[PDB]
Amino acid sequence: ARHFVLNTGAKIPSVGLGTWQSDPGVVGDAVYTAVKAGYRHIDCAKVYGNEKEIGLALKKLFEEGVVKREDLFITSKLWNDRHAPEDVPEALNESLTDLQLDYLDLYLIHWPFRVKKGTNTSPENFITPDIPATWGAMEKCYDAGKARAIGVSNFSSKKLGDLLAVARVHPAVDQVECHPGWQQTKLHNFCQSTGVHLTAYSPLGGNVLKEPVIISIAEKLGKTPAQVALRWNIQMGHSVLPKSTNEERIKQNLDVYDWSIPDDLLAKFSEIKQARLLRGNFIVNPQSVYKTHEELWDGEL
Amino acid sequence: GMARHFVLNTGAKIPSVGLGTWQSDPGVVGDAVYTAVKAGYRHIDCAKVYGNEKEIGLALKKLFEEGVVKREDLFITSKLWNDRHAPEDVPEALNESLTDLQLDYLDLYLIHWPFRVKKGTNTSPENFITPDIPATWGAMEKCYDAGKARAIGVSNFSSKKLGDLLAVARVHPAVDQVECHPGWQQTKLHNFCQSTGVHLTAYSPLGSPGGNVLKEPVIISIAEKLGKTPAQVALRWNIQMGHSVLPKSTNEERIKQNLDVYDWSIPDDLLAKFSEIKQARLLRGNFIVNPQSVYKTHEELWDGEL
Ligand SMILES: [Co+2]
Repeated sequence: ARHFVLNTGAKIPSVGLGTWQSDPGVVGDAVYTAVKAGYRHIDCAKVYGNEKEIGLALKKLFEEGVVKREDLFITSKLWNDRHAPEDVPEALNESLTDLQLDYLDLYLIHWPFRVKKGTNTSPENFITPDIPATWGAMEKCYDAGKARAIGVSNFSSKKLGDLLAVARVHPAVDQVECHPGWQQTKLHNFCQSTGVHLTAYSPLGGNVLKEPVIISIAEKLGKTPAQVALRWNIQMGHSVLPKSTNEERIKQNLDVYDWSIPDDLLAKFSEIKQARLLRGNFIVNPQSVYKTHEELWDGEL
Repeated sequence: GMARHFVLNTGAKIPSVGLGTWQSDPGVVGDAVYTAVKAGYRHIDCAKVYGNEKEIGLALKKLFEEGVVKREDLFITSKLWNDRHAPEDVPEALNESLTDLQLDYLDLYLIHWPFRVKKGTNTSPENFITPDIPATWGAMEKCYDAGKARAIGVSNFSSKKLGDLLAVARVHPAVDQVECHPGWQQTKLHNFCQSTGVHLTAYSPLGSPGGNVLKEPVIISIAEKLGKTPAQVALRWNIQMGHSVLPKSTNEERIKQNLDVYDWSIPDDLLAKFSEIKQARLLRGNFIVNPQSVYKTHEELWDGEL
């Protein structure tokens, strides 16, 4: 245990560093610290604006010889305003330019949601998605070698299946919120049935680490609650993207490999009440194709 | 060419008109197969459940021996019946079909229904076994890998069930063969098949006279205006929508008329009038809707396409 195998044959390291929009230098320093600590997987997104900063940190690691390019798994994501087929490869080339990379290991449709190119999330900018057309352009990016794998994020079982039905190249990954407070059992089983890998974002939830079931298991096994929450996801077969900028916790978040949650304690995760934390309010709207949260998540709520 | 063939997702060509076979009395179907191929049919559609594959195989042997046609010129389909869905039973059923047809390969092999009973039993509740379509499909895929079925597909699958299978399959179903005719136009599944690259073969393309599709006023009027028979109009409609058709005609003259569906067309204004024909599914699947079936309602079987 340290990798999962994608439907392309490629290995995805089971722990990656989740990134987000932060003050200058914060994410670049975290990426450097994480890779030095042993991380081999960095998850990015163009909408965070910080790909240039991450690219400088990767360049620093390469130049110091900490790792080589082929040692790392680098993900980024296509934002909602670049869904038009002609815009997809251009957006990927911008992410590659900023990361100073020749290819991504994984490129994801960030949301099943579309706005006009160059506009913000506001109802005058909403365009009905055409996921098959966007995917056809993702496939060309994959065929061209610019993305070793292509996938999606925030896709329900239903929307993932709708895409699998029309695709030539199967989505390799569905990256979704997943943690002991939102265990995604339906989508997990569906991903197993289709060979799609589930990557858990927000794997630490932060009330989730306060759950008595997690604190108790942590005490019994001599691990932190975060390590228990991360290990739970890995034992379910999911990669995880903990976000942290503290060197000590970055290193602890990696120690999730050589110990296991025993069956008796694993059973207790069914006692944790379930709630989706990132509900997607920003794209649920009377003028959105998703007028309710149930429409966006297809009942997975 | 001008829709004389359609291209499957395997790249193989399927002739757009084939002879639909059925369960008859000895000799009938073999004669029709011989007569159809002599008249120009290049596509013969069979099913093991009808028990007549040996008779069809003798007609094909006679066609090959007389030099009317070679094996490579014909597109031959058969189907896996509901009692052979167990993965061990799938290749054995295909080999029985091949043995009876006296063929080394089928051009197309279909799951006949999304439904399963114990091997060798009839459709009664005591014999039902919950389907495992992905597992059955996995065994179909092995037959495909081995070249015994050059294409594999399904029959009587709703858009939802076809989509559910497409999402797990390594080899995509090449065909969904369904009832489709002017009285049951299958617009939802037609659109879905286009979206997924699955070919739609229309069975009962004349509405099964042996009905009333051929007596619809819209069809009669279009037929008069185009100088063709109501049957030719019905068949041309399906072909113009991009579907193959499997008429069951045994009469030699109607068999030959069924091939005259290519050098003329239905104009855009008359095509629009097909919307006026009342819609009703004729093969409703009553035999597998049951309190003990996975399909408690007809709506569950057809996923709303009713
Ligand atoms: Co596929």
